[PDB]
Amino acid sequence: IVMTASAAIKTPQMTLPIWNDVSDEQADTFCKSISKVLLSEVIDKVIVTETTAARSYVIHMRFFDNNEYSEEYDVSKEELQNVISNQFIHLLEAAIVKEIKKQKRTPDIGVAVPNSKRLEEDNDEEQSHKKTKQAVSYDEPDEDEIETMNKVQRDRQSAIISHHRFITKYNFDDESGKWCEFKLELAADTEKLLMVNIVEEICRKSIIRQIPHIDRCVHPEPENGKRVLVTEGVNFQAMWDQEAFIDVDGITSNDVAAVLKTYGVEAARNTIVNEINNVFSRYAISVSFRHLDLIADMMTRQGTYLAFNRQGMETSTSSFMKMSYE
Amino acid sequence: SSRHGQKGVCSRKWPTIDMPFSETGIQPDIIINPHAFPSRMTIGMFVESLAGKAGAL
Amino acid sequence: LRLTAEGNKWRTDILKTSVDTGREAAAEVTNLDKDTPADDPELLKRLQEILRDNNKSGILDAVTSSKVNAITSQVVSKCVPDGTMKKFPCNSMQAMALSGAKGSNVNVSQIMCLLGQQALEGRRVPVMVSGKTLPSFKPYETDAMAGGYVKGRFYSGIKPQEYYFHCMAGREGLIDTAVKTSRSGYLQRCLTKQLE
Amino acid sequence: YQRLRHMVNDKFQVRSTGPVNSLTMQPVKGRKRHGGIRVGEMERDALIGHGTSFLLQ
Amino acid sequence: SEIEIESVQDQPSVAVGSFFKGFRAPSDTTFDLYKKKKSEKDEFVLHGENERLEYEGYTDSSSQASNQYVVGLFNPEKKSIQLYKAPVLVSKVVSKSSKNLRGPKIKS
Amino acid sequence: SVVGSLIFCLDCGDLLENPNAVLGSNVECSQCKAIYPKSQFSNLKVVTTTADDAFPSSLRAKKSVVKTSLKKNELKDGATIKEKCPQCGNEEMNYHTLQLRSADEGATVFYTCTSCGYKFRTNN
Amino acid sequence: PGQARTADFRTLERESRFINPPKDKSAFPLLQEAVQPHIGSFNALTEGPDGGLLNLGVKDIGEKVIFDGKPLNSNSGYLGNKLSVSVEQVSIAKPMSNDGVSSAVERKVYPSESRQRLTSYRGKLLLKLKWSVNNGEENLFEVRDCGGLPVMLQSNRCHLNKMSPYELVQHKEESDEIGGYFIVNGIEKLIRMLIVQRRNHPMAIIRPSFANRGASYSHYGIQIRSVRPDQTSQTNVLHYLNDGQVTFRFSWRKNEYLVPVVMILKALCHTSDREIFDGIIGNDVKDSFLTDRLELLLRGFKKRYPHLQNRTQVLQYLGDKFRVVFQASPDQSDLEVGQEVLDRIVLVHLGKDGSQDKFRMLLFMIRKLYSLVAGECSPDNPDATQHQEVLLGGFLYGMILKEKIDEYLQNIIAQVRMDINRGMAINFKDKRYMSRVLMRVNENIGSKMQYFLSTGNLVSQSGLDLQQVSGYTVVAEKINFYRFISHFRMVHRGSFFAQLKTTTVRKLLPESWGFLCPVHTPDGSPCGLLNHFAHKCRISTQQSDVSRIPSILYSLGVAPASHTFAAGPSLCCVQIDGKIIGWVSHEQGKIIADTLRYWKVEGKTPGLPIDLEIGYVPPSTRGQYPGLYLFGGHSRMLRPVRYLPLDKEDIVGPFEQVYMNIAVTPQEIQNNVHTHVEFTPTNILSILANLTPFSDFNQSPRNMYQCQMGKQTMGTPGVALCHRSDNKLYRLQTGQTPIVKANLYDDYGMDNFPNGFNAVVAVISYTGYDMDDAMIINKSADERGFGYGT
Amino acid sequence: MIVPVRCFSCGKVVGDKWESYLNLLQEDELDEGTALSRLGLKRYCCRRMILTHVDLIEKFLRYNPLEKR
Amino acid sequence: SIPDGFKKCKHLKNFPLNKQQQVWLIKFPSNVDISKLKSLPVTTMTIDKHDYKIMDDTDIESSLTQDNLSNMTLLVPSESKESLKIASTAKDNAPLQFDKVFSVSETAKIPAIDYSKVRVP
Amino acid sequence: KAQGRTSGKVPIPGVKQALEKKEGLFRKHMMGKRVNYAARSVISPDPNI
Ligand SMILES: [Zn+2]
Ligand SMILES: [Zn+2]
Ligand SMILES: [Zn+2]
Repeated sequence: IVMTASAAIKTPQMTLPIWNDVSDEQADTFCKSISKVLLSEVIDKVIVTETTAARSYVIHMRFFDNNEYSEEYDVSKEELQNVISNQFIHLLEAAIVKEIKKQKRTPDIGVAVPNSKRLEEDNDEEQSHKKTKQAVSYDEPDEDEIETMNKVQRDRQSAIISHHRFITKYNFDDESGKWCEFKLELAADTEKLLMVNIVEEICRKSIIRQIPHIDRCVHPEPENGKRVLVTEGVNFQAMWDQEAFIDVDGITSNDVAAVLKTYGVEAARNTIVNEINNVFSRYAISVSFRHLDLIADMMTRQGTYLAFNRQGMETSTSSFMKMSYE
Repeated sequence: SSRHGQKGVCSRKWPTIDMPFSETGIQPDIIINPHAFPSRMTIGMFVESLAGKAGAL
Repeated sequence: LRLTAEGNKWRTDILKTSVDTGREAAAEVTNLDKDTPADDPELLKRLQEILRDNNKSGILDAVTSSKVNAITSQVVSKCVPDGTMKKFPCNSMQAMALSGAKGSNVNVSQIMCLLGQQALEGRRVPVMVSGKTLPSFKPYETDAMAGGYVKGRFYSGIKPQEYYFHCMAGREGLIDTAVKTSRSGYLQRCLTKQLE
Repeated sequence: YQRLRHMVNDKFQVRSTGPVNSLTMQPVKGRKRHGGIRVGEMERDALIGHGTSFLLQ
Repeated sequence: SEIEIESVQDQPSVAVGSFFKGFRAPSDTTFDLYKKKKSEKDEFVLHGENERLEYEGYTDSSSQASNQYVVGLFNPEKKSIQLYKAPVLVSKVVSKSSKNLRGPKIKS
Repeated sequence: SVVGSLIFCLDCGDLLENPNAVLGSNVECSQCKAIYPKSQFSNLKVVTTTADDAFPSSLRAKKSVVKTSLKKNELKDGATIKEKCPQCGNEEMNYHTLQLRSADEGATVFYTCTSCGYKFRTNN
Repeated sequence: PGQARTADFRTLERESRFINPPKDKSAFPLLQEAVQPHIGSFNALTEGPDGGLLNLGVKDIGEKVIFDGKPLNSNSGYLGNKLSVSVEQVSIAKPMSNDGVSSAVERKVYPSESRQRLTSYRGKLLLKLKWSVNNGEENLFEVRDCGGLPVMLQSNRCHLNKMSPYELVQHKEESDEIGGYFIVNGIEKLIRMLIVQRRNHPMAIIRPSFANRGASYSHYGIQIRSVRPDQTSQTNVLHYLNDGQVTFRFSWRKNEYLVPVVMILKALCHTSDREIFDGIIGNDVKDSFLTDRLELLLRGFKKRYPHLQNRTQVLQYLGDKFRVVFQASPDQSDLEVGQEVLDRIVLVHLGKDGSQDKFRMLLFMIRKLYSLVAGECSPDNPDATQHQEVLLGGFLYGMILKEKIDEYLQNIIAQVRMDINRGMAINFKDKRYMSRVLMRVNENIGSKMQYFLSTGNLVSQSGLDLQQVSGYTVVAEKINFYRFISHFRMVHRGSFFAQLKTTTVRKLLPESWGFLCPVHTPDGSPCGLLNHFAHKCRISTQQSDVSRIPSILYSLGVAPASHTFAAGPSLCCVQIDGKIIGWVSHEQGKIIADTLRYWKVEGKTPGLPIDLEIGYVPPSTRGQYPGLYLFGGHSRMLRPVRYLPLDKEDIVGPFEQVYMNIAVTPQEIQNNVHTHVEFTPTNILSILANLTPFSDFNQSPRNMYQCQMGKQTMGTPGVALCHRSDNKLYRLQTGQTPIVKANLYDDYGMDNFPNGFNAVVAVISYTGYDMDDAMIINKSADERGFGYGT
Repeated sequence: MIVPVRCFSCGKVVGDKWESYLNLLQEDELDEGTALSRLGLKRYCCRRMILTHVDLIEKFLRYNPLEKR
Repeated sequence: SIPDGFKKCKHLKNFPLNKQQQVWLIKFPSNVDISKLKSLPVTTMTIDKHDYKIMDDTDIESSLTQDNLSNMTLLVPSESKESLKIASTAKDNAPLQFDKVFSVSETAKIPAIDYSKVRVP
Repeated sequence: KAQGRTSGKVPIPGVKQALEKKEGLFRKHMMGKRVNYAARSVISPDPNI
């Protein structure tokens, strides 16, 4: 907050207050609907059958039961089919091409792959030093701070075959949503692939659903009688569409720079105050808002989000003060 | 320090006429403060205290 | 630091109710009948499953800890102050805790009643690949003691097993200050130099 | 009881005036040679925080 | 339960070779067995030959100090078995084709 | 010879080449010069499946026989003790103990108010 | 009566012993036992049935070769006359001194003299140099003075060795002088014990670092630390890459090299693809996961290396690619250099004659690797004592020493090359030339060892298989005796694992029980990293004779590996010191383990020593990879425990203990559960931890803190102080025996170094000056001598 | 090192009592508490001084730089 | 290339091959005179009053669930008694596989713990 | 901005390096200073002042 004023903080969050007519069950469902869902999450098992005109792989995906994954992730069999048809196969063929490539680009064998004394001091020995020391300044930054600063089907199959490099058959359990199966034929000369494993990797990347920037939404216990949802990730405009479940006027965020961009400097100022106060409140440390307001007013003195680092300091009218900083 | 991690810094060399004195007419060589105990729970020192007196007797 | 004879009876009577606690907790986390034997083939198979997975082991630890902790609270609630040989104000150990001079009710209770569950970063006591938490416990023991529940108290001493586990708990905070220490100095300099 | 050895160069020091360094004419570092005591950046900030400009001066 | 021992052969009769799994040799192939009398232990060496393969085999010096091996013929329409002593030889198959292939002393 | 998808030479022990990469109509062992008719080693299948733990998920976890999640109730961190909550006035609080900084100082006690949730530590 | 041991002051026994130092043997054997890993390991350099570790090491170095370039004049690819240099025999003399010229005959030097002169306590290091012209045609020998080599006190090269207490006193040494340290420029330095990976056992590793060798690399590996008879080690690693490849990684001259594992397989033996296949897969051919990677492995070796069909051809390939890396002479064929790479680097514990054993073992590793990748087995934790062993000071000394001799032989060759390039007249067969060459070569190996002891700096051209370059020696601080003794029982992992920002290396683990003390670690920053052994834990300094174990195993139904092709965790692989002996079922494997233990302890089976580690690892579900691992090597942590079927002492290591049911007290023994019980729980504590009175009544950090205070007290540094010229000594004038004592205080002879006094202590608030841990001392007590020191 | 002259707490002379105390344990074969009493050491202050003395000096004395060993 | 001391096995004795008959491999301790036995079980057995244990190590020499996974191949005297042929039975020259492999090995009876002497109050 | 001298020796500080040595002239000798008329000691408790 204070030292980097990061646009990219480690755990960005929005807090969404929910209307009273939204029951607790509806809230829980709503969370599932805006949370990211990967293809692997709904797959129970993948079975791959390989045979040897060319070398062929039959990839059969067994999902969990339709009712189970709808309930768990709010995912429809249509959404599921849709991801396999589009972004999954693409990624898989992509991965395959890249691996076939590798089988042609040749290890070369005989060529090589290209203070602790004080760390050994116990706390008594270390304090014997610190006790006599007359410090020049505050502590030098640690390593962290340094690092920083069947015809609907028949045709859908042909549609898929013509949009891809290796597929020869394709079918989806359109009725019950329990499986998907398709067949890849690769060139006869191609030497063996760990196809099941290539497939595993692409599954864990394939995104069934996802709101841009949002990962998981969660329903925590009503803190102070404020009924609220909490998202890993920030996207205000997307939330502006859920007016039916949440009071958009009371959405708040972790992320000072997001708030700045969407709501302006005064909003961002408040967010800084609250966020710094949240830091101390968790450790039961009490710090007057009078200090916090000043720190935040300072940070926003140019209508922006200025850190207490080189850049913020660089504006100062005093050259002697800068000369004595860095 | 005793052998129970109760380390102390000498604050005064207290005149023996000014020390507390026992029914036995003895003055303590060392004073340790009772408030040095409830946070550290060196109950083994209390045991050593009895055992050592009983041994000397 | 002494309980009365009446109080020491209270203590051991309540402590005797922890005897089955670990097994009840195991049967609950493994989703078996509440009265499942501690050496039941299925129970041991499921415990071994639990051992291999960090999240699952976490559950077993949290649930078992919660139960044994309730026992601990019962013992303390009954014995301090009602079971103490000397009462406040004559009892200096209590008086220091109550008056804010030094110590705490927690510290008094670990002297007079029991140390309690030894806790390491929210979990209990580490388990070897063999499923034993120490050479003296059999694989998948469900005794709370085998998971670092210490019924001993500083007054009457702690067993070798409890002692060892209690070393773990003691060392924990010191290891944490050695590795997980963030300094605040650079931050202070930068605030003051700009706000001076 | 165990008596613990000194691990530290404890010895006190006081300076009214004394040897200064050639370039800055500020008190040398010393003790064994009447060096001055450092008022560093942290103590500067404290003196500003008090509003005590003459103490700082 | 109970099994009667019809006969026990003390003399070289059959031999046992471990090559690898699924091992076979062409129809013709024939194996010459050899024997040395070292102490009160019997050492064996195997040498076989066909048109384009060699076969060799030795008895493990270490195991034969404490293991004795015996092949048995079993008659289940009887409680009887016929035991013959046999050496177990550690054996390889060598290709005559590539056996003597060899690079130059040094690629300087 | 045959061990599904791998075929070893009968004569020497070498792995024969995969038929569909040999220009002729027969396969020859590059080791001992044995000859094998290409028509013998046809359309052998191998079946691989994803490992059970390959796709961790909320659903996969429920497929387990043991507890894989905690409810809100069982979340009581630590034993309880009489200690007035400074925030709400409550009589009970939950507690934990640690040793911090050095082995010279007294234990640190971490309190969590049972009803109001306020957390604080104490070195005294 | 006939009871349990109660406390005694031993007033008469003590005071008489002070006056009459024993003329036969020391009264405190436990104290000599504590320093045994140092004296033992140093002694191993020159003892043993085979000339010692130095002579073994110098044999392993072998020859260094050069040609003179002369013609013969013929058709010819002749290189001139050949010079082969090697060291044949190492020797170490005890410290003597010929006071001046005439070599006015030698006289012994005792360490007190070294202390007073503020120099080093050293013996003459002699090397028998073999200088061989033309492959034996004419070979010259000369014994060379390679300097003064600092010698370990109380070792088989120290003059105090075998002296009674009485004689030690007559020679100005402490009555019960422990030794184990070196004296260098008046300073007492010791080489501190290091924790390293257990010998000759293939660990399954999951380590993030493995993933960063390339995008193709996974985090799965197999890591084996093989060690040679001379005690130097060589680590091999298998990596599993995601595309199915399995690479073999080794280290040479501080560089890392990668070789496809199949190539090392086909270079060890004549072999066929099916043999490799059987070696890894065994019977598990319906395992799709396994057969597929194995097809990748085999098909990949063909098609990358189609012209390598012979075992000879594979060796030539390697030799060609590594002849520069391995500094091969111009007369060494590609074929030879290939063998040399194998001998020097691949599974070196199995030796030059064990190509067949290296083969089976390498196959075993590959399968275990596949087992790990599949999740079939769990990874082995290298931070647990279960998988550790202890690098001892004497062994480390030996390793460095072997390197300096290797550098020495290279220097000679270096000098001869300079002569050749300068056009100097050179006759290898002339002894005046041999002596002129050696005149210009730095032969002062001794002083290089001194540098090591003095600075703790590791200077070598291989890393010796260690992760750091400094901190190897340390001053044997004599602040008081408690601190002194502690030094010799201290062990750490090394500065490398200290900067790493996880807690796991610092956590106290169950697998340490009985081996490392749970109390005696510092607070502050080295907390958890510097540890001390439990007082009854021993460290092996010899290799036990296991030559007869294979036959015992065979007789118990172990199927000999030479004719048995098996693989994977469906059955029990049986190993001794990293050599596969054969295969049994798991059920029989356990019975064998139990039988071996019973026979071992009974003591009536020849060839089967009490100290054999019986590492039986049962089958499990996703646990540690199973098998029966027997160890009998150097550097092992061993401790006494009590075996219940007989009633005798058994000896146990940290690897086997993980699966052992050992009751803490006889009262707590359960039927059909415990096979052993402890002699007493006090066995699990260190010396200092054992001395803290009523420790089971203190919160743990206090007992921890006491170990720190005890080492920081003004007490008794020693009694022979008048023959010392130490930098700084602290001395309490008048100590007392404690009234409250641990019985072990008597057993370690602690009255010889009084460390405190019995105060009258009152727990009272009274002066007002004693808050915040401040304390009061009685002014008259002080004035009467209380706590006075110098 | 050598017997202290006075008891640290009492002030009572104790230094004349070491050689006799040893002779009591040795010759008269008494236990420690009986012998201490016979020398007049009543307060536990004073009993402690002789009971727990370590005559370390007798060790120091064996290193005498002024005589040919 | 015959090594030192070995002479070719000249006259090979006879080997009568063929619910049908079975071929077994059996390991005995080298110190056991096999030429004088009688019994054999299908557990435990004693030979010369000393007791041993018979184990069915067939799953180590071969696979129980799948064919052709045998480590060992049997070699019988050929039609001259001066050499050996791979033993077959299949009228296909498919090498004989051992029907069973048995290991007769040593056994020890480990004493029971005496809890009276050992588990003391 | 100078070419490294006689490979070894380590460079001699120029004016820039004099002003910027460690914390630098500004921080070490202007924002903070060693002073006259002051003392340092171990502290001890006293309830009587
Ligand atoms: Zn072939
Ligand atoms: Zn509250
Ligand atoms: Zn007295």
